Amino acid sequence: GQSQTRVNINAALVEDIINLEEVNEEMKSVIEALKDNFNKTLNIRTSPGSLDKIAVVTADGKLALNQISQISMKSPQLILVNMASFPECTAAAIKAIRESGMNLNPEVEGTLIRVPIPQVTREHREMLVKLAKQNTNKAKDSLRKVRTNSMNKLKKSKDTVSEDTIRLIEKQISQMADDTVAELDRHLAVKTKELLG
RNA sequence: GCUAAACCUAGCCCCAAACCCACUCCACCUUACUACCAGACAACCUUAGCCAAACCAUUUACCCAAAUAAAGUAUAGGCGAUA
RNA sequence: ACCCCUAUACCUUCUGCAUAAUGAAUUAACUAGAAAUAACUUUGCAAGGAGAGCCAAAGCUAAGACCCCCGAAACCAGACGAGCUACCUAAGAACAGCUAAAAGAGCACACCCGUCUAUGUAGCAAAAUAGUGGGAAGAUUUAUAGGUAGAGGCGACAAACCUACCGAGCCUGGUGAUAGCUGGUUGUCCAAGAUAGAAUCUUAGUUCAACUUUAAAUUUGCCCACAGAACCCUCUAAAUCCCCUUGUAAAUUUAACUGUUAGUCCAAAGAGGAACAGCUCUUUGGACACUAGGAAAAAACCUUGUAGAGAGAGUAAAAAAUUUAACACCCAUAGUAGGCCUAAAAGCAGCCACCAAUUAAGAAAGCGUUCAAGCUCAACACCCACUACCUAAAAAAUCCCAAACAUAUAACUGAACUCCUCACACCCAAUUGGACCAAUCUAUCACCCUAUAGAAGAACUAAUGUUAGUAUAAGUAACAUGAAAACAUUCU
RNA sequence: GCCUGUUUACCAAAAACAUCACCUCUAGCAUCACCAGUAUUAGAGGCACCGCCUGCCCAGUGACACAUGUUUAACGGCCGCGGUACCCUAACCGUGCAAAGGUAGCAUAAUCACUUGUUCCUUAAAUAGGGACCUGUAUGAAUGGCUCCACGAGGGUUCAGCUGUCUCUUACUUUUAACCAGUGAAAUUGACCUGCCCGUGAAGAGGCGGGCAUAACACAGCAAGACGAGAAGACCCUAUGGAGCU
RNA sequence: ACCUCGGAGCAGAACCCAACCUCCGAGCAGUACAUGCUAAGACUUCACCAGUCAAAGCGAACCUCAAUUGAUCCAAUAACUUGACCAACGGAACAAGUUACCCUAGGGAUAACAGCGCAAUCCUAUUCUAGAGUCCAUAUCAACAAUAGGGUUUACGACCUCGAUGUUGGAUCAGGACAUCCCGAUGGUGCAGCCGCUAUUAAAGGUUCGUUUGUUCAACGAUUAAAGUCCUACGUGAUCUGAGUUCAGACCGGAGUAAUCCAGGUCGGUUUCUAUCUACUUUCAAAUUCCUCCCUGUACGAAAGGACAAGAGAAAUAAGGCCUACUUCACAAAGCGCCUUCCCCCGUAAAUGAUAUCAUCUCAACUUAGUAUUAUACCCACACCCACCCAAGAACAGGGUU
Ligand SMILES: *O=P([O])([O])[C][P@@]([O])(OP([O])(=O)O[C][C]1O[C](N2[C]=NC3=C2N=C([N])[N]C3=O)[C]([O])[C]1[O])=O*
Ligand SMILES: [Mg+2]
Ligand SMILES: [Mg+2]
Ligand SMILES: [Mg+2]
Ligand SMILES: [Mg+2]
Ligand SMILES: [Mg+2]
Ligand SMILES: [Mg+2]
Ligand SMILES: [Mg+2]
Ligand SMILES: [Mg+2]
Ligand SMILES: [Mg+2]
Ligand SMILES: [Mg+2]
Ligand SMILES: [Mg+2]
Ligand SMILES: [Mg+2]
Ligand SMILES: [Mg+2]
Ligand SMILES: [Mg+2]
Ligand SMILES: [Mg+2]
Ligand SMILES: [Mg+2]
Ligand SMILES: [Mg+2]
Ligand SMILES: [Mg+2]
Ligand SMILES: [Mg+2]
Ligand SMILES: [Mg+2]
Ligand SMILES: [Mg+2]
Ligand SMILES: [Mg+2]
Ligand SMILES: [Mg+2]
Ligand SMILES: [Mg+2]
Ligand SMILES: [Mg+2]
Ligand SMILES: [Mg+2]
Ligand SMILES: [Mg+2]
Ligand SMILES: [Mg+2]
Ligand SMILES: [Mg+2]
Ligand SMILES: [Mg+2]
Ligand SMILES: [Mg+2]
Ligand SMILES: [Mg+2]
Ligand SMILES: [Mg+2]
Ligand SMILES: [Mg+2]
Ligand SMILES: [Mg+2]
Ligand SMILES: [Mg+2]
Ligand SMILES: [Mg+2]
Ligand SMILES: [Mg+2]
Ligand SMILES: [Mg+2]
Ligand SMILES: [Mg+2]
Ligand SMILES: [Mg+2]
Ligand SMILES: [Mg+2]
Ligand SMILES: [Mg+2]
Ligand SMILES: [Mg+2]
Ligand SMILES: [Mg+2]
Ligand SMILES: [Mg+2]
Ligand SMILES: [Mg+2]
Ligand SMILES: [Mg+2]
Ligand SMILES: [Mg+2]
Ligand SMILES: [Mg+2]
Ligand SMILES: [Mg+2]
Ligand SMILES: [Mg+2]
Ligand SMILES: [Mg+2]
Ligand SMILES: [Mg+2]
Ligand SMILES: [Mg+2]
Ligand SMILES: [Mg+2]
Ligand SMILES: [Mg+2]
Ligand SMILES: [Mg+2]
Ligand SMILES: [Mg+2]
Ligand SMILES: [Mg+2]
Ligand SMILES: [Mg+2]
Ligand SMILES: [Mg+2]
Ligand SMILES: [Mg+2]
Ligand SMILES: [Mg+2]
Ligand SMILES: [Mg+2]
Ligand SMILES: [Mg+2]
Repeated sequence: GQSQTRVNINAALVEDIINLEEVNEEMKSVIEALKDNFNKTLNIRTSPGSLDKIAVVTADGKLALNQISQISMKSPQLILVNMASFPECTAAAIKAIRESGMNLNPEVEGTLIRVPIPQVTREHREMLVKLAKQNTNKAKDSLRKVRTNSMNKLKKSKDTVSEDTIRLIEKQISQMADDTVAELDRHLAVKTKELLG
């Protein structure tokens, strides 16, 4: 039982058209985005700051949840969503809040929408683990999109150069993507262990 | 000592000289070796290519009037291999 | 006879083969250097030679001597093929039984095909057998005859079939096609004999250079001493060129040719790489592809070269030495719980200061304390071994690897090197030069097998070479005949 | 893949080829084919019954018209950047290019890779299988797109049934096999009087170096080695060597 | 990527010298028109072709630069002269792509698998004490560095092999190394006990069954004392499989006008050998491991929790045998059935005592744990042999025939 690695390339002939630092910076940006989604949304407490998700289609186009109205703080077991007496907006927010990933249990009675959430020591933790897994899958999808963009750029820049250099660059991009996948899996496992601990 | 080994002579080759052959009886172009019946149609045509030019694309002696010489000369030829 | 000491079969391709790189079971027979211009030698004649033609400022004529074999996929021309198979034409034949819904329907025989498995693989068979399968009244199968043929035929397109091997059939002919590629290239002995590169549809080849070989003319050839061979920045080496003597004996030029020109290791100066490789590329030198001795067997490391017999001798190179860590005994009272800073920080959290009491102890060098307290060390008192040659070792896979020996005087052993008696041409790849030579025929001799000359189908340990004989595998794989009997018959 | 059927005789029977259905193009015609036929016909083709459909383009090529044209069920093609409100998307706007900018449908597929895409069912365990989502940045409509009746020696998954496939093999018969009697091959063979360990060597030794072992000889098995035998590697490279095809 | 020419370094002081070695440049330009004609002697890019300098002489006034370039034939012209990025630049007058339908002659001169050389990469062991570990370098880890060892992996070289070294996994059989996963025995601990961490010694024995992917790798389920690493031509295909991976058919996406192709996916796709030589074909035997009860609910703690040691009993695997029960079966052979199975192993822990009058376990002389063995069980009768039988057996051999 013994693992194995590879090597790494760094020269100017590659930088003459494709910079290997831009893909690393984009991967680090995706890492930071996932870390922000983990440490900003739902951790242990609901928090009024976790309502920054995505809304449904309103007048052809999806918007946010906090930029439309405002979220105030009153009691630790109630989240009042005061708005501006708009008809379709309340129903849109109720529909966009209901199948999120965390069980909000909303009670709408006209304008004031309260979100009371107690504390569950098992089901809520499992729902949070599932939401973190969905966020990790979204980060993986974004990483795959970045990988496809980089591969399209490398395919656009390969006709006037040898095939060995293109193969080495493809192998290095695959190694970077594998390292990013390993880091995403490590973060997901740490978050799951913290939630189920 | 067994298997074995050995033989000369049938014939053949290259020339000279000289021009050379073919129904005993019957059968033999239809399914040849078939004795015996009505659409008769009928042949005349530049060789090519391998190969050499170190590839290959024009090109490359072979052609049927005795010898020797002129002479491998005049000539021809991606004026080149070569003729 | 064996036992004892020595010894890594041959050819070919290679830098290098015992290589586990190729070829070969053996025997007999057969099977591979054909020729010109120009040069050399020997005659003849001679400013002329020649038996017309042609050459000629010593030439002309004659003779001798000299340039291999087998092997492709391919191309073209003309014949021969549809008795197998692809399709078509003519006139035929076959399809039990059941359910039949009516049917390019269902189960299922005969028949056609061949999904899967197993046996077989020089087998029964150059495509089978046994089981299991699809179709089986149709776009079915099949008996006979005919037709479409290769720059093509045919094709429900598999680039499928066209007489067992069709990306283009087979036979004959051009054809002894060609091949820079592989393999082979047959008597004895002797001598000389290792190459800077350039060009190239060219790096698997060739030409010219370089080396080598033969035959000639001529005189200088090599080693070398004073002198000498710009510079500039920082250094600037081992060295190199020219070169009188001197030891030497070779060098230059002319004529005619082949062959080498796909190389390795070591020492040194370098470049690339990893200041890696039995790694790649230059330069200087050496060795090998040539004998022998040594380092275990070993190409390139050391000694050594010119050839034989000897049951003589002196020698060259030639045997690896190291074994390692001890350490001190004793005594610690005090201004003072030095000041600052710190809740506290007392010799030892952080700084400034580091004075000073007793014959001796630093305003504290290591710990230790939350702060203190306790442990030492630096200092007397006390005797005083040395109080230190610094450090500098490790494990892989079948089984360690000659046996051993610390103590009778430095010498001995050890080659194809050298000497000794004798005779001496008698140990390199490709290539070149030379002296001989068996069989055969012819001219003349010879007459129990030879001689002088001319000639050539003129020599086989080797080409998965051809034919024939016999071995090894091997007396091996494999192959047979149902039983009794009166040999009338009977039984399974 | 609609079905029956057809094919690589001798390693591939299939999802491949054909097939009824649909569509495009060509042709106004007499004696040897097509045809002793005449535009509801004949030939050259694509696709593949049926059911719903088959979106846009003649810029280029080709074809037809020679009136700059007509033709895509002809060859073929169906966009790019930025501003876009707390999140992936965005209705929207600005802008360039074009012939048009992928329409309906379906969808991680037999569909480059990322890919074990995400999720539910199935198993104790599911990179296997089935149902849902679409960044399919290389899906998509006679290069036909999508459902469906029947069928398939086509390719995958699976409930129940019990079968030596297995846990774990055992017994019996025949063939085979060993001996006896008869006949009697083939590949292979440099010569061999043909051992083991370590090391060396053209780098993997029965033949070399150092040790060990060692009377001769039949017969039956096994396959670790002889870099084992058949086929001058079929993979890689060279040849101013061939051939097929476009 | 490059193909021709020039300058510098490698190449330091006559000449020369390569590299897919390191840097610059060139395919021109500018001024006179004697940039006229002839002619000794020389240099020469290692050949040749080309290229370079030039005394004197006839005439006439009183050349810069470094490369700056192109042979023959042929064509234009009355002539003198002229004509190519013939740049593949010593230059064919004019010719591309694909072949997995492929063929031939060769090459280990040259690749893919193996072996071999190296160790860039990888792994491991020691040295210094930064820094973690509350203080505390060394219970444990280890930053920058240093010294060595190994040849699992990825690469490098092309040294044997292309007149063929069969290639990945899996099955059977395993041999070996220890750098030890478990069973044995010790030192230390940030060791109160159970679990643990680290180090030394120890290779006699063992190291599971299943789902998915063809997998070796990898994820998961249930276990176990453990489900160890590595080598053996990434062990073993003349013992077996071909699941993928190395053809000919075909489909999808893409590239290409097309043939055709993809280190893209998928369905299908012939595994031939009668053993000549070496080696071998019962070594006759001295097995391991888990679990249950007692101790004990004790030692230990504050409680939870919780041991060693001694003893007893049951098992599992492995080896060697057997047919009385059961079972396949039946005057036999077998397991699913039954019986038996016995010695250690050395790293340290301690007395006396010098070198060094203390002390000190001793590569000081010496004394203990400390050596199981100089182990015992099998088997060991030289010839009656036609023939018959046999629990003996291929033939042979062996036993009985009273
Ligand atoms: O409240 P509690 O949680 O139950 C503590 P408790 O019950 O302790 P107790 O009395 O149950 O004791 C526990 C064990 O102690 C044993 N014991 C008591 N007396 C004696 C023993 N054991 C002896 N060996 N010897 C005695 O004399 C009991 O057996 C029990 O098991 O108070
Ligand atoms: Mg030719
Ligand atoms: Mg030639
Ligand atoms: Mg040798
Ligand atoms: Mg050869
Ligand atoms: Mg060689
Ligand atoms: Mg040999
Ligand atoms: Mg060879
Ligand atoms: Mg042979
Ligand atoms: Mg016929
Ligand atoms: Mg029918
Ligand atoms: Mg039927
Ligand atoms: Mg047909
Ligand atoms: Mg086809
Ligand atoms: Mg020839
Ligand atoms: Mg000589
Ligand atoms: Mg060549
Ligand atoms: Mg070398
Ligand atoms: Mg104190
Ligand atoms: Mg001597
Ligand atoms: Mg001598
Ligand atoms: Mg002859
Ligand atoms: Mg002869
Ligand atoms: Mg002979
Ligand atoms: Mg042979
Ligand atoms: Mg022969
Ligand atoms: Mg017999
Ligand atoms: Mg035999
Ligand atoms: Mg037999
Ligand atoms: Mg019979
Ligand atoms: Mg079908
Ligand atoms: Mg077939
Ligand atoms: Mg057929
Ligand atoms: Mg078949
Ligand atoms: Mg079809
Ligand atoms: Mg359309
Ligand atoms: Mg895909
Ligand atoms: Mg399965
Ligand atoms: Mg069918
Ligand atoms: Mg060896
Ligand atoms: Mg041998
Ligand atoms: Mg072989
Ligand atoms: Mg060959
Ligand atoms: Mg060439
Ligand atoms: Mg050619
Ligand atoms: Mg040709
Ligand atoms: Mg042809
Ligand atoms: Mg010269
Ligand atoms: Mg002058
Ligand atoms: Mg050229
Ligand atoms: Mg050139
Ligand atoms: Mg194909
Ligand atoms: Mg094909
Ligand atoms: Mg070949
Ligand atoms: Mg080689
Ligand atoms: Mg290798
Ligand atoms: Mg610290
Ligand atoms: Mg080399
Ligand atoms: Mg080979
Ligand atoms: Mg061989
Ligand atoms: Mg150990
Ligand atoms: Mg293997
Ligand atoms: Mg084998
Ligand atoms: Mg099949
Ligand atoms: Mg086999
Ligand atoms: Mg042998
Ligand atoms: Mg208790």
